Order: sequence, then structure tokens, then C-alpha cells
Amino acid sequence: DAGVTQSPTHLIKTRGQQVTLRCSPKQGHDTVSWYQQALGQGPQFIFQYYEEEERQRGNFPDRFSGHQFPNYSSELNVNALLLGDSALYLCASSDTVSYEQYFGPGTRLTVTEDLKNVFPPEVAVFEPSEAEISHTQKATLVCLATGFYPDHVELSWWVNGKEVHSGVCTDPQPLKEQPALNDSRYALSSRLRVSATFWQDPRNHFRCQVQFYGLSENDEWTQDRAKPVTQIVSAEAWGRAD
Amino acid sequence: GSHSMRYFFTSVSRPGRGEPRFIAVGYVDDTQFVRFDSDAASQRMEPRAPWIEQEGPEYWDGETRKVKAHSQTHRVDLGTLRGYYNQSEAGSHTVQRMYGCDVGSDWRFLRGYHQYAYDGKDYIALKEDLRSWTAADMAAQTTKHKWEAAHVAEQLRAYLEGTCVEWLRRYLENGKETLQRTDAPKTHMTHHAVSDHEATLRCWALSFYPAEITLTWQRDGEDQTQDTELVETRPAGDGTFQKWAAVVVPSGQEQRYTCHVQHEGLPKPLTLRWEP
Amino acid sequence: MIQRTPKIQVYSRHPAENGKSNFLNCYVSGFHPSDIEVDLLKNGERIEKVEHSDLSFSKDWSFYLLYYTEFTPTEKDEYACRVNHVTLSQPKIVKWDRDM
Amino acid sequence: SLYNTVATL
Amino acid sequence: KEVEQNSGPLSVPEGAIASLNCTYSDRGSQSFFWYRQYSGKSPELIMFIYSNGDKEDGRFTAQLNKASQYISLLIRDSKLSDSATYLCAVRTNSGYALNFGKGTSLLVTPHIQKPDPAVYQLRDSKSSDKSVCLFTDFDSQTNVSQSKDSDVYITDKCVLDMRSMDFKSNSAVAWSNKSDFACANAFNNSIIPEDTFFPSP
Repeated sequence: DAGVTQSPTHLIKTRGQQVTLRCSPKQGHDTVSWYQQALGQGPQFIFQYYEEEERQRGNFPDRFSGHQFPNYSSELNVNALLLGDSALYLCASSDTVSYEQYFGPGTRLTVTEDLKNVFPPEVAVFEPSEAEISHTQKATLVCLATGFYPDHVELSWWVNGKEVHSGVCTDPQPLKEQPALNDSRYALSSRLRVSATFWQDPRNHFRCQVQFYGLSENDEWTQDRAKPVTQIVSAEAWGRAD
Repeated sequence: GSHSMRYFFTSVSRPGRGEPRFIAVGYVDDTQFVRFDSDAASQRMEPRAPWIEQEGPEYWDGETRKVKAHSQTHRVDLGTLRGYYNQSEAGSHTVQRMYGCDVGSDWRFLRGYHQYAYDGKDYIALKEDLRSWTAADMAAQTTKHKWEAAHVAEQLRAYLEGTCVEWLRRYLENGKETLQRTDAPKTHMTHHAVSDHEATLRCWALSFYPAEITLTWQRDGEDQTQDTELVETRPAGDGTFQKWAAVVVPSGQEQRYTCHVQHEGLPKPLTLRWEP
Repeated sequence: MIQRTPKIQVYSRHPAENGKSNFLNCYVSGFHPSDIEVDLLKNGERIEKVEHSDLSFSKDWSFYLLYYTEFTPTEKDEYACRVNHVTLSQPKIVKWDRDM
Repeated sequence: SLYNTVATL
Repeated sequence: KEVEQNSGPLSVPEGAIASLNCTYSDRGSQSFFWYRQYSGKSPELIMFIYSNGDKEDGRFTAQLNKASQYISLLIRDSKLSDSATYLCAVRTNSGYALNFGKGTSLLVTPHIQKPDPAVYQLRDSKSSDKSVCLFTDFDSQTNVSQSKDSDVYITDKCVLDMRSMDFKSNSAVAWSNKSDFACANAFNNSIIPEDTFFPSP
């Protein structure tokens, strides 16, 4: 009996291919609207479905099309993908009493010149300096995920096998490894900060984990390196004594 | 004087034979300017006045979109009420909806209204301040409760106080030749004897606009109410109206009786006697 | 289900003169539900080119329709309006009188 | 003109 | 271009009132919404406003003016978790679609009680060669330039909140691989405080 839902969470496509995103409204809601959001920009209305017919259209071109079914779920189909179709495609669900619209997570589409361009992250953890521990009684680990494409990664930290949030901050945005290239690969850092005494207990185990969203099983892979599928990549440390 | 924009909707379920008969019409004062009918071939909001034809296809895509949402609303309402009242799918039931604006002599907001009925009977409506609902029924107060939580009234109030006025003001300016026209009643009077010793005087008012009119009979100074036969005001078909009022009188005393005609489009009230 | 029986008036748009073209209106009002059947008659035979207004309703929720037709009144022809509804146990005829 | 967000029961 | 916002960034110190505007041009705009969007996530409805005037809700206040065609949003007593992109949005009486602004982005500058600006060197678990430089505990009045040599990556500043200790902390990270690189010689395109602590590598 849940909230708004979308799939897939992430996608990678080459120019000219076709794509079909799924969305289902919150139980008790029966109207779905689809919007497109380019980075830094505002969501753009594509269309809205009610009672399995298209209720209203935005100003997008023909290659964008939609359906809604009996159970009220909806599909957005796009073909002749263009590079500039890269975006967050969002689904919003609404009832017909109040007409407030509530967004789903989104499907994150990257459209790239070529799949050979795709790489998973290498992940490393760096351990606090002893100088920081003597000076501030605090201990900062930094995690570095690097050389990945595209910029769809989630980075979390795990201490004794449970995800933690306090003392973390991850960069808002990755940075480009050569900024000049259209298809540049990315890096991203996160810091976790804990007290000296916590880091100094050697039975505490610290993991940096990076969920990376890659190719599906559909896609072709000739190359020698391992097909860069969706995967987790991790690095770790244990604490070290005084 | 004052002016109004009113929209009227009627849905009527059919046992089998498909989905409900939906009929929507919009007025400005006493003049229809749009309609939608679910059995018409067009499947669109259709103009019914010369001055609304000036709007382009973006106004019409918009009305069609919203009038289709009104009809779909009434279809699920029908289904919901059949449940709350414990009634069969065999039956044929009716929902009706009416809302709109009044403005004063300056085109400024005076009053807003919104009312809903099931079968023939009041179901739920906005109070005159527009922030709360009259609901007499037990089903009606469950509807009230859902619409209070969802701020349904506040959203309506925005339309009725705001955009409803904005659009009535547009239609008044655009339609000024037909809608701020006043049309004088052509009045006349008939007399046929009912019996020996008594006779009907009938006072007629033809070809007038708008439909608001008062027709009363006086005898000397006094007024006949117990004794006057009115008829409801009726359309002529050409967008004017008609009414008459009749009184029976002792024969030879017709000179004692005068018909007082009061209407917006006359300089002063008229008074007719039965000229021999 | 609140049942209400209609109030039929029959009249001409313009004051009727024999040999001059006109319209004959039949105005049914005050009724519920909306399934109403309405014919204009010329000497008891239904007239064919009959138009009607969009359905609408008054404050008390009862419906009204206008049914109208092109006609030429002549002494000998008798016009009328025939209406059936669920409230009336047989159709109801109202003859057109030149002064009502 | 005509209200957009007309509510169901 | 139907609904308009400046992108920002807009900066507000922690605890102080933030203010965001948005203007629109369709006169038939009838319904107004503010949404909030955290990096990496979707928009969340924080306030609807359906009537002209002011609407308070906890720390948030919207001000709508249709004569002049703007909506303000003020945020009282700003917290670090308010840093986010705020999207303005209108529904017109024509239809059921939302028209959205470009989004204005808010950063809440945290207040450091005692700045202890320092650059520490941090080594790899796995190998020696891999090495990173962490500039930390500087105060919120310091920017951090990207260097201009493509071998040497430097992150933007980032604020972490240790909620147990109740402690807040700015940090940027710098790394290269190339031999000719050290922590004294990372962050040289930045204005580093005079007093910054460079403990031996």
C-alpha cells in the first residue's frame, strides 16, 4: 500500500535507441504526470494521464509518448534518443480531490555517444593522520571514488556493518577528471569523522561503499575489462591502537 | 446593473447502455454562451454566442479539457453515491452542479456560489462566505470531512473570487453590444368576458431582455395578489422573454384596474388601463 | 428519487397572424427526472423539423427545455404540444390558444 | 471560464 | 520563462532568515507551490498557497501577491539541512500542469566556534603511493579554488555535522598522483589563512 514508485532508477543509452520508463502512483491516487528535469533546471511538463487517456500535453515532440493502464500505473516511451534527452524523468501522482502533485524518485537517464565510455569506480579509503588526532582529538577518514562514467553513484559509509550518517559529508556533485571532454570520467569524495578514541579501538571496522549504476545484461561487451554492470565497489579500514 | 456567470452541469446514469448522459451549459446574465453534450458528435465545448467565437483554439482545448474533467468527476460521484445510499446498478440516478459569480454595478466581486445535488435533492454546498459547507445528510458530512482536510473550499474560493470575475469582465467587454443591451417590453392588454356579469383582463409583456420584470395589477390604489394569475417568464426563442398576468373583474369596472409594468429597460414604470 | 411533473406552456415567438411565418414554442419546466418526451403536433400528426434547447435547471434543481419549430398559422390548422414523462400516467396534450 | 480542479466525492 | 527564479547560490548564515523570490507572468495563474530538492533526490512539496496574502507554517512563510506577480518564501531559523534547491511552481486555471522555475539554490553557511585551520596528509590502506590532502577546520569565510593543472584534483568545500559532539566542520580534499606534489603545494590557488597548520608530511 505504498508511495510513488518508478523504475528503472538509472539507465544508459546510446543515441538513436528507445526507452520505456515505468511509474506507478501512490495508492489512492489515479492521475500521473510526467516531467523532464535537466541538471540545475526546473522540471518541464511532458503530459498527464487520467482514466487511461491522455489528459493534457506539454510541448515536447512526437517521439515522446505515454500510456496509463487500468491499475493507474503509467509508461513513458521515448525513441530516437538524443544526447540532450539525458535528464531526470520524474513521475508525479495526484488524486482528484485536492490536486496536489507528489513526486516519485526519478528515472535517471544518461544518453552517451558510445558504451565503451562506461567505467565503474575504483574506491579507496584513506586513514586519519596522527597529526589530526594529537591536535584535535578527532579523526577524519576520506573516501575517494574515481574514474567512473556516468555520474550516477551513491556513496555510503558503514561502521561495524550498519550504515551511518552523522560525521559524513559527501560532495554535492562529482568533478570531471579531464574537464575538456564531453564524455569525461568523474571523481567524488566523502569524509567520515569520528572521535580519536573511536578510531583507536581496533575492533571497529569502517567501510566506504559505492553503488554504481551501469550497463544492463541486454547490452553488448567486446572488451577485455569486465563489463561495467551495475555493482557495489567497496573499500575498508579497521581502527588502530594507541 | 449587476451581472453573473453561471455554469450548469447535469449527469444522468443509464442502467446498461454505456456511460452517463452529460450536459454542461454556461451563461452570462440570461444568455447562454457555451455547451457540451456527451451525445453530440463534436466532443468539444461549443460556442453558442457571437462574442465567444473571438477566442482561439487554446481557450477551446482548455474548456474541452476541463469540461471533460467535470463529466468524469460526475461519473465517479454517481458510482460513489450508489454505494453510500445502498442503491442498485439497475437504477438510473442524477447529479447536478451549479457554480458562479455575481458582480455589482462596477464589474467587482459581489457573491460566489457552488451547489451540488443528487437525485433532485441538495447534497452539499458552499456557505455564502465560501469557507465551509452545508451538508444535512449523513453521507454528505463524510464528503465534508474529506474536503476540509484537502482544502477543497479554499481552491474554489480562489476561482470564484478571482478568475471567475476576471473572465466575466472579459466577456462583458467583448460582448458589450448584446450583454449590456436592455430591451423594452412591448406591452398590450386583452379582455375576453368569462361569464355574464364578469371578465378576464390579461396584461402582456413581450420581447424584453433581461427576464427580470414585475407585472402586478392594481385596483384603484390597492394590489391584487390573492387574485392575480401569473405565468412563469418564458423564452421567445430569439433571446428575449415573455410574461403575462391576469385578473378577473366585475363587468363595467375595468376602468378601476391598472397593470403596473416594472422593468430595467423602461425610463419610468408603465401603467395601462383597459382603453374602452 | 424526487419525482416532479412538468408545466407546459404553448405559444408563438411573435404575435400570430394567419399567413405570416412564425415559430411555435413549447416550453416545459419544473420537472424531475430529465427523461422527457416532447412532440409538437399539427392536426395530431407529429412535426418533423423540431429543435430544442440545451438542458438546464433552476434553483430548486428542476429542469426546463424549450422545443421550437418554424410554422405558418392559418385558421383551420390546429397546433398542440404532446408530453410524456414518468409522473404523468398518460401523455398530456396542450392545444395552442392564440391569447395565452 | 470554468474551474480546473473540481473535486470528487 | 513563464515562471522565473535566480539560480543563486544564495547564502545565509546558520540561524538567520533566508529569503527566496519567484516571479511569474500568466495573469491566470491561480495556484502556487514551493518544492524542495536535495542534491541527488526528487522535489518534496513544502508549502502550497491557494489565496493571495501570507501563509505561515512552522519555520516557513510564503507571501503571495497576484497584483504584482511574485511569491516570496522566507525560512526562519535556518538549519544546515535547509541547504537545498527551492523550486517555485504555478498551476494556471487552464489546466492541470505545473509550470516550474529554474530553482534557487540555498547554502546555509555553518558557524565555526573555534577555527583551527589545518592541512593533514592521509595515507592508503592498500599501498603507499596513493595519498590525499585534507584541508579541514577552516571557517566559513574561506573559498577553495580548483587548481589549474589537470593532474591535481581539488574538491569544493563541504560541511559535516557530528551530532553527538555537536560539532561542525568545513573540509576540502585534494589529490594528484604525479611525483611533483605535496600538501604544502596543494591549495595554492586558494587564499589559505596565514595561521594554517602544515604538520610534517
